[PDB]
Amino acid sequence: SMEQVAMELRLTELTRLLRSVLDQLQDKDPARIFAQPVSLKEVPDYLDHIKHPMDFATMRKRLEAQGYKNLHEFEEDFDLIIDNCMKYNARDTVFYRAAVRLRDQGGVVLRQARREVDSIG
Repeated sequence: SMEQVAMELRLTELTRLLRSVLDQLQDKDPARIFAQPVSLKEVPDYLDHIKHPMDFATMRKRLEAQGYKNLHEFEEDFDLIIDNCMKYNARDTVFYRAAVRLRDQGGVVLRQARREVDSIG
């Protein structure tokens, strides 16, 4: 149907906007602390601590299969990145501090992305 096509076009345009949002958020992590999944080889107990692991590469895989239906979904995954890190790692660590900075800086980007996703529908 033409309706299904139009919905697909909206999903594709969301996907384009989210790809740019993701690049901007990832630039707020120049150390690349959140680039890849936490390794179970190097933190074998990780899944006893954190129930839903997340990282930028896993987000990117989901994005390229057009797997985010809305911004809410994508923000949930970004928040998991930050929130997981702040629970697993102590306050006095390079990891925790990197999450705080990503949260603070990413907040700016997400504030306007919410307006762009509303605004362009």
